[PDB]
Amino acid sequence: GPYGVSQIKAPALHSQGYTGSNVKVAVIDSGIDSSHPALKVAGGASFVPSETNPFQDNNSHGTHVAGTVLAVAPSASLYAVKVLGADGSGQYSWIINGIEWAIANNMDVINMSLGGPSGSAALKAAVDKAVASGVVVVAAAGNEGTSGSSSTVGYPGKYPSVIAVGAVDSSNQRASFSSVGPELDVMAPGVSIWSTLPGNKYGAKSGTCMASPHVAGAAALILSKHPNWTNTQVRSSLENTTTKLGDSFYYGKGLINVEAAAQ
Repeated sequence: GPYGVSQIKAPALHSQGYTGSNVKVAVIDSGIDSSHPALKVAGGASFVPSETNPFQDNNSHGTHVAGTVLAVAPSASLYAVKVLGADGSGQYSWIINGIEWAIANNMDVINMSLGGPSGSAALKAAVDKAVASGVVVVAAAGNEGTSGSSSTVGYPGKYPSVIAVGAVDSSNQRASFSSVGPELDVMAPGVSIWSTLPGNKYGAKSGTCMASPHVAGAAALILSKHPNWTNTQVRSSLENTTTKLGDSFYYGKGLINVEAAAQ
């Protein structure tokens, strides 16, 4: 539908009947507005102390990311894992509570369109465990841009177990804001991404947070075709079938091509 879906080659899978059905996707974000007619939410949970309903998105971020997931994998079972409050901020403990929940609740795919500048042993443990537990863990690389020769990939994106997604525009050009570094895995569209907003609205947002769900969505599609594939297999297929862009420090492996990754 949106340009970014066609750019990742998603509609080729849709046309074959691969739409991410029976795939459990965890959007660990600001919740998802379950009242949106374009959205279907299967479940979830809130870990934000003062915002108990995961189905209420007081920010818009979670709804918008959710919408991008569903746009790529329309049949995926979306779970609102509410870890960010209305301000789009969340404490690490809520974020890790939400990854813990995602593992316990047998989420196939974790999308984290969130990043912090520092890690924790608890953050790496939770990410590691989900991976070890067979979950495809997808996070935005960050919106840090370039910083001399240093890595600007945030956490959890910086951990080897996490797929760190950078943003490209529609021209396959890296977005100036896209965090860079050796931990960058893949690129997805992330500039002016049109998606669902709370209250039956649509709007565009830019950010690696936007590129992340296209990869989560892509992971769901792959799993819908090859349910037998391990998270490691989905990972390798997405990184090895990329359209090669510039240097890996700026583009990772390049742009995801789900049609190529799905074999």
